Amino acid sequence: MFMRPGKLSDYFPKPYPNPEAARAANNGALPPDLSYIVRARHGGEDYVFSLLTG
Amino acid sequence: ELHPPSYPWSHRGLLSSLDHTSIRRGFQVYKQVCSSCHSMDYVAYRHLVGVCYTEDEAKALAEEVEVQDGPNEDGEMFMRPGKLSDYFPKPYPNPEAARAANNGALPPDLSYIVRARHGGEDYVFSLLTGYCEPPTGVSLREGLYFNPYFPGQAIGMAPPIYNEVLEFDDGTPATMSQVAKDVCTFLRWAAEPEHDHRKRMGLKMLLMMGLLLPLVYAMKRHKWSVLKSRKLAYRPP
Amino acid sequence: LMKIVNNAFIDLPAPSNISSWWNFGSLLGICLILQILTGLFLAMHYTSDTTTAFSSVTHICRDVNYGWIIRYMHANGASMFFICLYMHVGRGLYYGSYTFLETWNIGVILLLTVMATAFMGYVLPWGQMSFWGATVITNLLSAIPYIGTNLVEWIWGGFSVDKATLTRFFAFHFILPFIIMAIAMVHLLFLHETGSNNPTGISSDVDKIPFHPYYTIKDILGALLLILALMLLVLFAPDLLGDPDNYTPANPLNTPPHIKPEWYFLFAYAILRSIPNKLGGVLALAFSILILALIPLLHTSKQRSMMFRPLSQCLFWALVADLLTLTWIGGQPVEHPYITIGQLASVLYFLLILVLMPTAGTIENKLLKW
Amino acid sequence: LMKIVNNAFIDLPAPSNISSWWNFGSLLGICLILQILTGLFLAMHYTSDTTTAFSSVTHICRDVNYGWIIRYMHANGASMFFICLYMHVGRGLYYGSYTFLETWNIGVILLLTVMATAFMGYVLPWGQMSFWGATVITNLLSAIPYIGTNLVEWIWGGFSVDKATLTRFFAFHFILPFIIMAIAMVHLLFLHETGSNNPTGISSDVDKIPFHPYYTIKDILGALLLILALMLLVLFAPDLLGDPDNYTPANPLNTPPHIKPEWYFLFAYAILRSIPNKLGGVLALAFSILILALIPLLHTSKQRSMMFRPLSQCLFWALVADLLTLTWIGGQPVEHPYITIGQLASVLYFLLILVLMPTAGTIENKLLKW
Amino acid sequence: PTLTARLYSLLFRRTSTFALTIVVGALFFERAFDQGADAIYEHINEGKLWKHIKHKY
Amino acid sequence: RQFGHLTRVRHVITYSLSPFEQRAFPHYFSKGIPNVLRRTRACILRVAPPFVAFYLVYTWGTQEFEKSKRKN
Amino acid sequence: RQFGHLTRVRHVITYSLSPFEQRAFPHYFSKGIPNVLRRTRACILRVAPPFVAFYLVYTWGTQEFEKSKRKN
Amino acid sequence: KGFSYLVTATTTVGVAYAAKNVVSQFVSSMSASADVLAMSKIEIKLEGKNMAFKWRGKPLFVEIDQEAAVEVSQLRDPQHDLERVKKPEWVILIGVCTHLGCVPIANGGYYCPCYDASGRIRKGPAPLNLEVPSYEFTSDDMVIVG
Ligand code: HEC
Ligand code: HEC
Ligand code: HEM
Ligand code: HEM
Ligand code: HEM
Ligand code: HEM
Ligand SMILES: COc1ccc2c(O)c(C)c(-c3cncc(-c4ccc(OC(F)(F)F)cc4)c3)nc2c1
Ligand SMILES: COc1ccc2c(O)c(C)c(-c3cncc(-c4ccc(OC(F)(F)F)cc4)c3)nc2c1
Repeated sequence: MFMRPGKLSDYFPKPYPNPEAARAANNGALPPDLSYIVRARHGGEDYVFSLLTG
Repeated sequence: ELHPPSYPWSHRGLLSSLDHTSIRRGFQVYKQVCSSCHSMDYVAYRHLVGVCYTEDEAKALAEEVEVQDGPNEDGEMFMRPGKLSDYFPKPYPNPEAARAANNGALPPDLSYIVRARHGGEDYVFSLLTGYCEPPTGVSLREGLYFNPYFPGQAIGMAPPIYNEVLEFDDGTPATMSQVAKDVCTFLRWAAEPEHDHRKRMGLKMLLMMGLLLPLVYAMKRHKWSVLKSRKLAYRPP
Repeated sequence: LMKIVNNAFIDLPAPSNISSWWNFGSLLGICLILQILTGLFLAMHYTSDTTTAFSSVTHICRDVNYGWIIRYMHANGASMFFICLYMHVGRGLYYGSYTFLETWNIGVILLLTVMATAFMGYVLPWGQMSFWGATVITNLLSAIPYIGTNLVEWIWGGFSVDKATLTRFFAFHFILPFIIMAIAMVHLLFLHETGSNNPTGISSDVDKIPFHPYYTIKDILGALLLILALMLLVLFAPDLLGDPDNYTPANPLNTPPHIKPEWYFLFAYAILRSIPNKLGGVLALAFSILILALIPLLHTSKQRSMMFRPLSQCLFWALVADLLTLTWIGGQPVEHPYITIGQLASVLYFLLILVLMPTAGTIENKLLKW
Repeated sequence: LMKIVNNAFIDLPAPSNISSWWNFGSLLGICLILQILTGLFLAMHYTSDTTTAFSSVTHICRDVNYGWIIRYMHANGASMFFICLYMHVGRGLYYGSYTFLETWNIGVILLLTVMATAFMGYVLPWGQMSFWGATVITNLLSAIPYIGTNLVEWIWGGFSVDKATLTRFFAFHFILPFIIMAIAMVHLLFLHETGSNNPTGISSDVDKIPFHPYYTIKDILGALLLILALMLLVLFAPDLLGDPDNYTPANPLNTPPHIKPEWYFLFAYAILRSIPNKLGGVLALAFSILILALIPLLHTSKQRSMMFRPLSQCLFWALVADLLTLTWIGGQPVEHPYITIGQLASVLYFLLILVLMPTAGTIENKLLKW
Repeated sequence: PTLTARLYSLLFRRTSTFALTIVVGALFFERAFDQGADAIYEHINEGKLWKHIKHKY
Repeated sequence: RQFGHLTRVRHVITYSLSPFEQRAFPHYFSKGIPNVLRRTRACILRVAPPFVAFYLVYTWGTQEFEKSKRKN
Repeated sequence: RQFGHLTRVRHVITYSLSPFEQRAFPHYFSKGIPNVLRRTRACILRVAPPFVAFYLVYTWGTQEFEKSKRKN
Repeated sequence: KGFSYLVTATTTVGVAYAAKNVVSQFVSSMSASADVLAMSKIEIKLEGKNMAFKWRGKPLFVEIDQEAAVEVSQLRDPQHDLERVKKPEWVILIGVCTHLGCVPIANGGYYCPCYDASGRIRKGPAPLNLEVPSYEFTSDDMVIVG
């Protein structure tokens, strides 16, 4: 198996190969996926802006 | 094509089972000859328990081969000794490597090979035991060999077995035939492990159905007996 | 006060002379209810995705406690479910029950509703003959002008049989039997307005009998024998009616040598392979089934049964041979001896039904001075 | 001659005064038929395996042509399907239709048959609240002595909720509605022996009217308004009744903060969390539903309706508040103010039904010199 | 009198007693039939089953 | 059951018009409205108070719930 | 429909016994067997010949099919 | 009579035999397959730390003097430490709360938002302390749970 330039059908490239490497690379902590983060957190986008900006 | 011959297998009987002792020998064949070049994805070392190997014997073999398991907490994957839950290790990582390693040819899986080929185990024994030089006028390409028991009589399967190609544990003489017998017995267990338990229910059935059919047939001709015996007449004025 | 409806099972007037041939109507009521329970328990362990379906059957047949028996009580529970029909139909044609038009035209609609369901059901294991079966047979609609390239891609959910083709069959498959169960209760409803037929074709209002002790126990017998011939196959020859190439997973880039549907379609398939013209082959295929709806409009004898119609008996059992031929030709490959035979038999099937058998009863009337 | 059965839809005698409250019986006939079509088209793209289910919903909601509307016409097509019941039931209790015992006891059997189906249906997306919902709620049967450790593992097909737990729900889910459809036609059958009730509770044989122009168009109206309140949620607030933690895939090693079922169960759940004793909590849960089967044996007033029973009106609308409370407490966490409230409301639910409301009609009889 | 007549007078007369026979019969039948059936199968397949060879390992 | 013999009625008369010959909205606002208020006052004191009671226990329970989580 | 008024019958008599008072297998071999052969010869010439014809076209088609695949 | 009624009686016996089996076959189908039962038992494993590990699709959790210093009677569920462990430097516990099925967080013991390092409970709604499975130590490094 090799590497090629992505195409449009390809999904957004995952930065890490598996969540353990993520927990390894962030002191045991897990960066969550962000496909549904708006609709997976009470308050929605209001939460997120206040979160970064808080 | 060539219709293979039918043989007096021990398990051809409607109530005959498999020689579990032979299944033991057949696995040793797949493991030392074919497991390097054939996959069997749909079997586990646990399925061998209680049939041809026991718990400990199979468990020992689980600890012979290394298996890729476990995302490490570091975020990597490692190798460990296999366990009973683990399936038979695939020799190759993907079929292209197989086609790469066998001149474009694909060693098939062997979980269902018995029940995926017309003639069944009769075919397979005749297939291994049917190699010969081609006849005159016939010539094949490099890599491919002649065997009358194949469509086109051309396969990449070089001789897997022959006299004393391996050794058995029970002191059996490892003639090419003795080998090919046991392995086909193993594969019939792979493609049909329910075989030995199939027939026992087949036995329980015919004894019950030998009873219920006449008894029900009596209650029928008990209740209908009124009508098979009634009579009629016509008495006009 | 449901059980006024159970009078159709208890105090129902029924004739007295009817032999085993009528039991095959009830047995479908058993196979169907039997098959639904089995296929359900297969749903518990089946997966509708292509990367997991073929293995899912293995999970059943290997790791599950007696999962394997259920697969074979269910697959072959479809085969026996069509031995029952073809005899359940032949009764209706030989003993002349098709005069109950309202039922017969619904008898057809049950048949089609089924004989597409098995087609969908044969895909779900996702092997070669499953895939390639569906690949060939869907393309026949492509023969239709101006639609087929659009309709077939729609059914596939794409441009070839793939994931979404599978997943929808599983849903079209695991539903229609609950629609079939409705039409059966409908089918009976128009029958219980008229009461069943007898071998003679004569009004049996005089010698009726109840149903509770007599045909019940007869159906218990006939049901028992059915469970034999099913379980024999399950317990003594399960791969018999199968096709071993199915036990290789689907490989769309490797065509099998012999493509064919299973035995219960093959007479239809032989008719198709007979005709070279593709579209003209299709309208023969669908017409081999729908012709049943033309039977009553071709009734000519002023009698009903065929116990009292010698010439039609000889032609009827000839039709059976033509069927058995077409079952055989379809399973066998296409070469000059079998091509010729497959053509002749197919012509007989349409000829014998439309021409001779009507013509017979006309002649039979003439001998009786009618 | 089916359409003698359509006289139950055309020439049926029905009273004249009945207001909107009775339409909710028909609307279930729409929601149910509506929901079956939607959930079917979800089956075409759903996968019953754990590694593929959560994504399968995404395939629908993202890549499919209008797959997304169907998910929300179907999820919220269950929520509206329980607003309809709880009002369809409250009619039957307030206007005193429960004297049709044969229907009511079947009204219960429809309710349970449903309110387990949504539980199974809420699992299939395979998120946190799906998984953890089923993890908590199955364990309650573990409280039973000598069985529960065996029965729960059996339902799970294992020792915790996993693949085979999912796949079987999908099959228990995509079948029962076809069983529910049967019991409805049964449920009506015993109703069409007696004819429906009116707000007064009085025999309406004198002022009956047909059904074809009058209630039909009334049901067309009532159905139309239903499609509004459904599609508003689909088109203006689809995540409203949902629970956003569901949109994280299942993580059995990460418990969510707030575990709870959806809004339509919560009054049941609050009753359970009220009692500390686990098993004693369960028999209260099942009894909060089954108590409907004790209503007619607790009828005491020689009248039927509650338009003419003032004290029972005040108690009835108090019961509604107790429900609405229990709906609220169950959704909210467990702390000393809410614990106390959840206890009192649950006691009122059983107390008010069993004691006061019977006691009322007894008193009401006494004032009328009965 | 015969045995059949004695059986009827005690067992097949009352449908309550009748049914209890059938359950009782099933239990001893379930036991007896399985033992006899297995013995035949093993006798046919003697020395081929696991337990027949298990002692060696 | 069916029409025709459901019960027995005698010396009763019904008059009715054709819907094409009468308005569908007669006095819809002129007369309908006070009927609603009449239909309202006739029942509202029996529907309101438990829901009125609910709104209070909703807030009081809500505030007391908040205060419990704050501090000494 | 139901019993009672299906049709009209007059001056017809039926006699019947209790099944507990008669054998269920009377002359089962003694008389039943020739009835079968009688039931057989009455019909067999109408059932046999197309299936007889089938067995021939089965073999002849089979052999000719074989011979086609062999050689010049 | 007894002869005829014997026919149906013996028949009924053979029915109930079969009817017992096929039901028992079906119900056995819905129970745990062979695959699950393997993983349910075979659980191999290898300071001041606790890790959440999977077992039967449930969490599995894996100072001494301090924990011993905690009094037994003061627990809501009086248990001694070594009554819960087979070796003092190995706390093998099961992330399920006895109040209602929920997971506590690890690490100074546990907390559940739905205990000590040993697994015992001190304060909270939890009615019982953490449960201890049936396990064994095959070596000085390897461990087998159930
Ligand atoms: C430096 C790496 C990093 C980057 C850059 C980053 N994140 Fe985070 N994020 C994390 C980690 C690690 C967590 C885990 C938090 C925890 O476990 O409590 C997290 C948590 C979150 C959360 C909260 C999850 C919850 O349940 O509360 C959100 C939302 C989020 N990330 C999205 C974002 C957003 C928005 C941005 C800025 C546009 C962003 N990430 C950039 C690493 C990162
Ligand atoms: C040297 C590698 C090798 C070994 C060793 C080997 N095989 Fe083969 N086998 C192959 C390859 C490559 C093919 C592909 C044949 C083809 O593509 O026509 C094949 C084909 C087959 C076939 C025929 C498949 C068919 O559809 O006709 C069978 C059966 C089979 N293998 C099983 C076996 C058996 C039985 C043995 C001996 C016990 C064995 N393999 C040992 C490489 C091997
Ligand atoms: C009513 C007409 C039906 C027909 C003609 C039919 C026929 C078939 C056939 C022939 C197969 C192939 C099975 C195999 O080759 O192993 C199949 C598969 C299947 N059927 Fe049926 N079936 C019917 C009804 C049902 C019902 C009622 C259910 C469930 C309630 C069902 C569930 C399934 C499933 C899940 C499969 C795929 C699993 C498997 O094939 O192993 N089918 N069907
Ligand atoms: C799911 C499929 C079917 C079910 C459940 C079913 C069920 C039944 C049953 C129980 C009977 C009464 C027994 C009998 O008369 O034989 C019956 C009668 C009949 N069936 Fe069906 N059957 C099915 C398929 C068919 C088909 C495919 C046809 C025709 C193509 C058909 C045509 C008839 C006719 C004509 C009768 C009445 C004949 C008579 O009473 O003389 N049926 N059916
Ligand atoms: C009759 C009572 C039913 C109830 C109470 C019910 C309720 C539910 C609910 C609440 C969900 C959650 C959906 C979500 O959260 O997105 C669901 C899922 C689902 N339902 Fe329904 N349902 C019923 C009938 C049906 C029917 C008849 C079908 C199919 C014909 C069906 C197919 C599905 C499927 C496939 C899912 C999972 C797919 C998904 O949720 O995205 N359900 N059910
Ligand atoms: C799938 C679920 C249901 C369906 C399809 C259904 C269908 C119907 C329909 C169409 C009616 C006639 C309209 C009406 O009388 O309101 C009705 C009446 C009735 N329903 Fe159901 N209903 C369902 C659930 C229930 C439940 C859960 C209950 C009780 C717990 C119930 C109790 C009643 C009663 C008592 C009546 C007759 C009351 C009267 O006529 O005065 N129904 N049902
Ligand atoms: C006189 O011809 C007729 C006329 C009318 C019929 C009819 O209206 C029905 C509904 C049926 C029928 C349809 N499905 C199933 C059964 C059945 C019978 C015995 C069983 O018992 C067991 F031993 F388990 F098979 C189980 C099911 C019967 N048979 C009719 C036969
Ligand atoms: C007087 O109260 C009654 C008494 C007896 C009833 C009854 O026996 C039935 C079967 C039903 C019913 C049940 N499901 C669905 C409908 C329906 C109505 C209009 C539709 O049309 C559209 F506008 F599309 F919704 C579509 C379905 C009606 N309603 C009864 C109401």
